[PDB]
Order: sequence, then C-alpha cells, then structure tokens
Amino acid sequence: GGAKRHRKI
Amino acid sequence: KPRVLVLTGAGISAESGIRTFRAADGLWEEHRVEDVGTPEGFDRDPELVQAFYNARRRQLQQPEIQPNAAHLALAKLQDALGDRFLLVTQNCDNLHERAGNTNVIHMHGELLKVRCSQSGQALDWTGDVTPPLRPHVVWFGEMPLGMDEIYMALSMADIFIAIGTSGHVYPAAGFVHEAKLHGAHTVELNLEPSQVGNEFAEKYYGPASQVVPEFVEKLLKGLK
Ligand SMILES: *C(/C=C/C)O[C@@H]1[C@H](O)[C@@H](COP(=O)(O)OP(=O)(O)OC[C@H]2O[C@@H](n3cnc4c(N)ncnc43)[C@H](O)[C@@H]2O)O[C@@H]1O
Repeated sequence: GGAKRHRKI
Repeated sequence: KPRVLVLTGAGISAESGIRTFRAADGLWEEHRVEDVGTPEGFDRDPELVQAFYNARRRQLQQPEIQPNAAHLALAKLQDALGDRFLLVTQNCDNLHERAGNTNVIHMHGELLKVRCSQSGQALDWTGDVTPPLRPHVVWFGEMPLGMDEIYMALSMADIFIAIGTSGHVYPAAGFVHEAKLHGAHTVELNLEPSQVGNEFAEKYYGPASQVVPEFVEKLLKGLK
C-alpha cells in the first residue's frame, strides 16, 4: 500500500 | 467462473484521444508533475492548478473523445462474469462508465468530481471550478481510494489483468506481485513492456484497441 508514489524520488 | 480483477491505466484511453504521460520527461501536458500533481503544487499556485484540471475536465467532454474497442471489451467482460469481476482504474476519465462498466473503482479519483476539502465528501462536477474546492484527484503523496476493497479482490482473484499501465506508480504497480502471492494468474496487456512486466505470467503487446478485445474474446470463449 502506501501513498501514491513514483518509482523515482 | 474465475474471479477476474482488471487494473487499467492511461494507455487504455490513449486511442480515445486522451494523451498519455510522455515517459521521456516528467511532463504532463507540458506541465511538471510537481506543479500540477502534488498537494504542494496546489497550495503554491491554486489558480494554475485549478485551470489545469478545468482544462482536463473540458477536453474529457469533447465530442471526439469516445470509448474505444478496449473499453467496450471490458464492459462485455463484466456482463459475462457479474460479481466475479472487478475493474480498478488509475484513470480519472469516465470512459469505462461510458463503455458500460459499473462499480468502477477509481483509485486515483475522477475528473468529473470535485472535493470540498474541509469536507471529505466528493461532489459531482462537470464544469469549470472558479473562486476552496479541489479536483477529486489523488495527488502524489496522498492515499489512493478504495484500497481496502482492492486488496481484498487481489487476494481473491483467479486472474489479474493489468492494461495500459507503465508500472512506475505505486501502489498500483505492486498489484501484480500481490496477486501472484495469493495464487492468481497474471496478465499484462500493454503497448510496450512495463517496468514490472517481468512479474507477469502472461503478456501481449500492441495497441489496447486490438490487444484487449483479442484477449477478452479468448477468455470468454474459454469459459464455455
Ligand atoms: C495520479 C493523478 C492523476 C490525475 O495518477 C496518474 C496516473 O493515474 C498514474 C499511473 O500512470 P499510468 O496510468 O500507468 O500511465 P503512464 O505511466 O503514463 O503509462 C502509460 C502506459 O500506457 C501505454 N500505452 C500508451 N498508448 C497505448 C495504447 N494505445 N494501448 C495500450 N497501451 C498504451 C504506455 O506504453 C505506458 O505503459 O500516474 C499519474 O500520476
């Protein structure tokens, strides 16, 4: 789960 | 009948005239994601962001924008499976609904809804947003919608199908792994191999308008 997040930070 | 869970992303609506994220940059409609796709971007320049989504909402309702063959095939799939079918989309468009699907889970929200932010309540909304209401859209850093029902369906699925999604954005990109853990057969249908394509047991590549009706038809015929 977790928040909506993109593969790069 | 098998329990089937379908995940869709922007690729299934590309051929319907809704342009996709160009992977080469970090730009959406010539905008940086940080500026139009984060809570912080919204706080920083509310009227630009409101204008951006006002634009997206209008373009969605243009006559030349219609469900394509892939959207239609998923409506036929739901017709055949009943409550053993669940459709989860990352898309904010309403093309699944216009195609005939019902109970579509919009885990990233909907363009045709806005949110009274002191409220938690989403409200139907088809026009511009003027002068604080916000788009009912899940931004980066925010929690996706309907996750409880989605993860329950993932644990129960006999077949998990991911369509038109690049595997960059979590938690959606992690659904294939979760499905496999609970024994589901996994299928990727996409224009090109996704970032998580190696996780899928079965895969077919090409435009959704061709690949999805083809897969759906061979699924339906395998039933009877
Ligand atoms: C947050 C906020 C939205 C307002 O979410 C959006 C989006 O929902 C999320 C996930 O992105 P995704 O839906 O996976 O889309 P892309 O990352 O841009 O990848 C597109 C995917 O589609 C394929 N594709 C393009 N064209 C086609 C056709 N004709 N047929 C099938 N497939 C196609 C591409 O090859 C990509 O794999 O991130 C955002 O933040």
